[PDB]
Amino acid sequence: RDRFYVCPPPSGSTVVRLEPEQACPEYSQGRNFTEGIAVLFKENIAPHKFKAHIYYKNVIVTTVWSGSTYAAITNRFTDRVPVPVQEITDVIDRRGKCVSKAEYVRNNHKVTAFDRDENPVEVDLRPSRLNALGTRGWHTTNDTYTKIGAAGFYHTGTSVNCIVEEVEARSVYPYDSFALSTGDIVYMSPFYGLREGAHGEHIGYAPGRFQQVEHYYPIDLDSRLRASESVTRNFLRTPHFTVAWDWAPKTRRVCSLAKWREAEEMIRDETRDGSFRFTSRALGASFVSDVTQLDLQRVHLGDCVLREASEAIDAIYRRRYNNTHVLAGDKPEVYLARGGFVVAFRPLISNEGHLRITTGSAEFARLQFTYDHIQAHVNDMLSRIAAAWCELQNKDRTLWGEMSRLNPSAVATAALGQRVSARMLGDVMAISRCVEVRGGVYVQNSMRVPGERGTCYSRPLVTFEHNGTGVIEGQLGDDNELLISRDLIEPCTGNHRRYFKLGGGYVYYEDYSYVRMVEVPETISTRVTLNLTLLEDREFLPLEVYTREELADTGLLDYSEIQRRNQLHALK
Amino acid sequence: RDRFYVCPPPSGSTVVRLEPEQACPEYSQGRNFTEGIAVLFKENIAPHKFKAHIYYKNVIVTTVWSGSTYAAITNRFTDRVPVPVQEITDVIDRRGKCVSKAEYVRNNHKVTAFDRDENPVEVDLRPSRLNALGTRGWHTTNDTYTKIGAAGFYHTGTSVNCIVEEVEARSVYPYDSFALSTGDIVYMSPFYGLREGAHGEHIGYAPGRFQQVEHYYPIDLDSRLRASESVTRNFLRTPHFTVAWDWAPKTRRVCSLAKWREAEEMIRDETRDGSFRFTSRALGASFVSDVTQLDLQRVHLGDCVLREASEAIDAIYRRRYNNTHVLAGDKPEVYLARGGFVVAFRPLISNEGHLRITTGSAEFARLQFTYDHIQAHVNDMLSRIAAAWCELQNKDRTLWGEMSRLNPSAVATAALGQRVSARMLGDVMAISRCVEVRGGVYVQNSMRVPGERGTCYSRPLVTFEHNGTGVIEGQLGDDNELLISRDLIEPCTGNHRRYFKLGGGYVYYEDYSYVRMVEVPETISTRVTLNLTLLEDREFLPLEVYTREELADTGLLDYSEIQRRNQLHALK
Amino acid sequence: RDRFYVCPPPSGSTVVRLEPEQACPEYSQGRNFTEGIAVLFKENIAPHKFKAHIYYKNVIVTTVWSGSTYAAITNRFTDRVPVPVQEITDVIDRRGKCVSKAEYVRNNHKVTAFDRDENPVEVDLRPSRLNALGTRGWHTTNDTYTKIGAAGFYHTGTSVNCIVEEVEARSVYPYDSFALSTGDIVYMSPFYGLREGAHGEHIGYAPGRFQQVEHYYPIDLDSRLRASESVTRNFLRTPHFTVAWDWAPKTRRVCSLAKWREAEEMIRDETRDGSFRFTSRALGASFVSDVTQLDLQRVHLGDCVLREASEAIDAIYRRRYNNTHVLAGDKPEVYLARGGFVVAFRPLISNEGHLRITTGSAEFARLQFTYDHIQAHVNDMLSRIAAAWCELQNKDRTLWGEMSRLNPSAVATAALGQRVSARMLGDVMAISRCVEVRGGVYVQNSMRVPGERGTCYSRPLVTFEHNGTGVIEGQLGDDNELLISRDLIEPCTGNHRRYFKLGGGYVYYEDYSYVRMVEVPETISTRVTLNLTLLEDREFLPLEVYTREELADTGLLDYSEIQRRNQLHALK
Repeated sequence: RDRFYVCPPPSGSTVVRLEPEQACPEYSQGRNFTEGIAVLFKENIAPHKFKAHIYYKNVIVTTVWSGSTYAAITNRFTDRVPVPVQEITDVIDRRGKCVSKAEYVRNNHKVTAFDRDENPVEVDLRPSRLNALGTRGWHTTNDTYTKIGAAGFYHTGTSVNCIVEEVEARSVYPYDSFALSTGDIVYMSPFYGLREGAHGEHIGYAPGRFQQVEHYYPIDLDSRLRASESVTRNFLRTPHFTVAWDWAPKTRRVCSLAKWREAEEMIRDETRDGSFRFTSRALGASFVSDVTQLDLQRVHLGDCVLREASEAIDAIYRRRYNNTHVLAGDKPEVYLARGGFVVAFRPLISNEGHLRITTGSAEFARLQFTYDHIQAHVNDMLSRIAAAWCELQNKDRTLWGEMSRLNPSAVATAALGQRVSARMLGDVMAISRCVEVRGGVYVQNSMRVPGERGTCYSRPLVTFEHNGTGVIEGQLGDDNELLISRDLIEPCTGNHRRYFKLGGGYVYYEDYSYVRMVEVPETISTRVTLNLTLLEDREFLPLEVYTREELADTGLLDYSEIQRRNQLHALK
Repeated sequence: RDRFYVCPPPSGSTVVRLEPEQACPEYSQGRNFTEGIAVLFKENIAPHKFKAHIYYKNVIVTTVWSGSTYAAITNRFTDRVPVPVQEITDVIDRRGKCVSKAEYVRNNHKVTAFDRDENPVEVDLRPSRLNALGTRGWHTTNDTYTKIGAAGFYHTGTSVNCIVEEVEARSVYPYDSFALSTGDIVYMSPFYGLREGAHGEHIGYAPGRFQQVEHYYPIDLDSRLRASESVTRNFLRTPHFTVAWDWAPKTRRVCSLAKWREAEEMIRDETRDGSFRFTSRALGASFVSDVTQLDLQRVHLGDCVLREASEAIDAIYRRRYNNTHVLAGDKPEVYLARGGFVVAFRPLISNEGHLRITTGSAEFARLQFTYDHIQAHVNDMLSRIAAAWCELQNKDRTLWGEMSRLNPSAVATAALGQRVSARMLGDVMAISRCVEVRGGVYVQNSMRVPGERGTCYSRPLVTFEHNGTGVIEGQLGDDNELLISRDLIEPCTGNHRRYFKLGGGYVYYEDYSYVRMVEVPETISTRVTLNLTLLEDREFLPLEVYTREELADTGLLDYSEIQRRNQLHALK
Repeated sequence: RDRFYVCPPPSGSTVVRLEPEQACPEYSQGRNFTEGIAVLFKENIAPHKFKAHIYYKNVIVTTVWSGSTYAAITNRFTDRVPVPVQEITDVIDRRGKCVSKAEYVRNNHKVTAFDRDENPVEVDLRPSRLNALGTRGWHTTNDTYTKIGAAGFYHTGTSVNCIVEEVEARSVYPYDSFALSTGDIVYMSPFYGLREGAHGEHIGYAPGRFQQVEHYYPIDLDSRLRASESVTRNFLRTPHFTVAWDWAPKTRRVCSLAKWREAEEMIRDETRDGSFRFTSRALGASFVSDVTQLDLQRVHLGDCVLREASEAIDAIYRRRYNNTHVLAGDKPEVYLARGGFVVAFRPLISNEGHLRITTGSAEFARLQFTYDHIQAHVNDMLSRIAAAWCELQNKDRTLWGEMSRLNPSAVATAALGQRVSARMLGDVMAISRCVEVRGGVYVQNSMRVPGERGTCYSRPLVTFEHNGTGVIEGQLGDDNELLISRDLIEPCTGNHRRYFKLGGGYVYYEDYSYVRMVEVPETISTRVTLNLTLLEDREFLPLEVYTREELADTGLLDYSEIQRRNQLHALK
């Protein structure tokens, strides 16, 4: 049951016009780009690894007690002993042998020891047995001298094993000490020398123990050779051994940074208060930096950057671009991106202080990229929709001005969302409200004009009442509008069926006479449908591949769990 | 070649009306928020670190054999020995000296030893040499006594070094034992005492070894001092040394949780079956919890939470809000978020059991946030589009009712997507189909009415055939509709050019006479364009900064790789 | 101030028509799916852990010097010694005792030792004390024999402790050696045997040391038992102990892969150059693989896959699907997904070479999923919008053809975006431009026709000038169009107010006479509004829960930091 309406004639009391076309939203100028090739450098967490050699003699003095039926070991004193630098160069290198005696200082006292307690003779250096992921080694003896029995007392045997070993060395920042595959820590920089500016490294020893030998040629101790190309060799004489390694300039062996990824399709994009954004589609990562370059000089040991960067970058240019684009500037540009990454970037042109800790994750970089990508897209495509909508609104207004001629009251009603009565005062609209009536309205069976044959009424005659208890003669208009003056008249026609609107239902008229009240179960739609649905809630539960527990348990031995045990020998 | 159509007069057989305006989709009420300040706590994986002191005497009994030309070490027996608590307090503390003799029990036998094998005299405690990231230490001697020669036999020397060392201590959960910078594991809780409820900690020793000293004043052993403010000192007497550290209540030194991040702009939002969602724009993370608070009491050692939370939160309130907002409640609220994070949250008001394992990642938290953010946006803006579309469909229907007067057949055709013939029965539409004809249709050169001068035909005369082999006289209507009755007549005019539609092409008429068949290569469009493009496939390849291999190799020494080696002395 | 326009009569010089309806964009066929159940397998980084037993005798030979007032330990030589296999089986197993003497070879010499230096008697194996997370153990003695004094010389004591220990064993890839809870590395495969194809494992020993005992029954050494079900027992005789463990086939104990996650709602989807995409809503991860299955045979030790996969999968089918769906094929399908994950997938049907390194992250998998999800949605819903827009443009054209009858010039102007003059030549449009005039245009006070009473002019009379200095008589049209011929005439009416458009403002006329120049501050809009807003910039700052620093510091002891210290005994 929808309302009935009487529409008083619109006087020029209120005058309105049709809202004119509006200015339609523009987009943005489209971001400025800079194509190019970039290399990403992380903080170098890796230790410095070099090869080295150990020379030590293996002093074991065992004392046995022989008796009636048995022999028993009362003692076994092992101790390692340093082979002198000359003994290395003049005997082990030159001849491949080693003196079977070790004259060393222990407890600030010059002492000695003899293999088999016999006389000092030079012995051949034989290889070891072998392996299970183990390096090279050499020794002089296969056994350790002990006591020849004859029941009675305690004889004390003395063996001496001359050992040369290939060992892998390891120094971590700041490299003022290193360590050997054998567990032994050397309290000095592997870059210490006597050269230009080496002397300025760290030594934890008396300078007599340290000694450098230039133009050394590293003899290989199996199948001999020297061979080509000489080395400056470092010798350190410790209380328990001697170590020899190849000295080289610090600045050339280690870097604080380390090449991580290359990016052939790298894109830089500046927006807002000075901020570059390096993004790689291949990687799937975005890197926000400043616009100011990194003064690479403010980095302790960062020379490998420009080196290895110029290298890779050029390698790719040869490999992908050299017939289409050209390098920009001479050197590549260098920026400190967020999260401790270093970006060396050289732009592509078509022929037409403190040190950095890299987060062990670049998760932000990819979350950036991903959001930055979608955001870009939906913003573009929604701006396109916003623009078309306005253009469509702009064009549709030509249809509405035309209709405000034939029917300015219907226009005005739609626009205002309420039933108004309107009509044109030339180029403008005069407007008034519409007042409700009750359901107490009655229709008449006759539509034929009494006073005249031939001319009938077009639309039904009604007697509607101001309230629900009166009478006024008028006729029916469109959309339940009750008119007053009864001058909607047409000539009579044969074959005359008519339907008219009344509240909710309709009314039928055959041959200008009332008949019945109809339904309208049949409809017709000019509507274009648009079923959008919502994006659903998702639940991101914690997903780790490896927990930290598992990550620690990977090792064969746990030094904490073993000391934890071996101590409890308040026991077994 | 599109079709021709004959449209039989629409009788009231089928009656339809124009589908009325529809109810337009509303949005959601807009989510309810709760601004505020939050602190995030992770599971504390860090060990408990305290300072401590070691007191031990260094017993080395060496035996030498002197001879003709040499001396040789036959043995060297080192062993560490505990300094008694009284010797600490009465000699080392009080005087700064140490007895050069060590009376200890070994093999369940009271034994002793003398430095230089001489008489017990009190010796000054001198500092050590120094450093390379090494703490403080003290000793009494710089050398170790050995044998004075005179060729002949085996003399046995005995040295004793009194050593006090500053050591860094480390206890991990559940702290029922700790360990020292020197490698030594103490099988007891660092919180064990004799106080109120300490006695209930773990000891792996006989109570005689343990001893507490209240109102101790920690003398500093270089440049002396006691000094201000006393300590309850713990003394443990081990077989190889004595350790002294500061006892303090367990509940006050360690927590199971640990402050991770603060969030000044934290937002909580409840939706669906009881679920809060803490999100920080700064962080870039979302944290789903329950609505029930965490009973912090069900956590073993979780007191640092409310402490350090109330601290930071307040610090920020002073720093950002105290003139605009106000704290809510008294205490902050506490929730267990997904992934083992603890959220202490105190809302902002404008003046107007078991323990937790924190995932070593919060990746879910940020993936949540990111999806939760976009989803929010596209859902809003697509609902806005959906709403406007319906409102636009609602308003456009006023244009379609108007047109169903001038031309109800064109309306009805568009709506139904097929060629229908329709016309108004008052307020309703009567509808019929349209039937095809063949291409075998012919046009006539004349458009002039024969029977009358002055009046011509408006639209061309055609003789169309029901099939492709007949004849019926009719004339041409719009859009290739073939009419029947030939009464589309107008007065004749000079300057008369006309084009009419025929299949695909058109037909020209000059001065009411046939001429030729034209093309129409010129078009005009009322269309608003909308070029949307699709979002492209992206490929997220695995991107790790550091592999686990590199992550293990960071250490200077690998206890597994060294034992792996030292054992192979089935060798060198 | 907008322009005035004169519109020359449109001749047939330019003829155009209204652009016809266009073909509307279709969607895609909707992707093809394959529901099912999947299990995810990662690379197994875990070591192989088995139980084992150690048998060794504890030889400590101490030598004391007794004197006047004291006794002093001059030496203490500990050494571990292997218990023979027969002694294990015939004494320790059978009887639960152990001979108080150890006949071992040391320095390639058969030697012996006696507890208390007395005669060999069999002694009972007692339990140890206990614990602090420590396993079982047994020994024979609680003390170590030393010297009975009587002042004078150096007596040498000899104790021997028989020890059996329960130890936890650990082998890592490739398991050609293992290690014990006690720190001891055994250089041999735990799967070595003498069986079919075991003999082919690694041994670093002489075969005499190795010995296998079939149908062994593992006696438990406290409260005895054998008991049920026999074992093939391995015995290795090392220089310092004996180890016994249970041999079993290698292929059955270890796998190179390891079950990680299960997925009940797993979805596979093929698109483009052969690529599956396994996605789980629960997990929140997507896994791109090839279409070719993984030949599981090309994997060293990958048998646990099909085992444990068929297990879980079936368990779930019973648990969720068995009344709705059915398994597909017999065996499950197996694919190598990106990032080193293995996917075993068995489809669901409604009743109707080299080895793999798994990245310690699956971050790509979830970033994939997340982007892949949104991309899917916005692409769908934007295609829906694109489709409706075209359908709406298609239907609206029926309104524009109707209007090109009543007003073809207004249509043509909107469409062309410029002021044109047009009119119908039957079924086609003739078109011309419109030429500007100046603001120098004048309106006349009179609207009454002089020559006739009764008939007035409808729209104002103007004298507009080609330039800004002429005269031509015409009248005013719509939208500031200046006409020429003055034949817009109507009968005169009482109650006559009129507004007309002039540049920007309007002009009022009462009773067919000029009055004033009005404003139009009242407007009316047929516009549907659409306020879209943009998605805002987000900043993803680096967010780590635990830095690698913290991750290393978790351990009680650092073997690198302790050796680092203990060495500096160039000191204290």
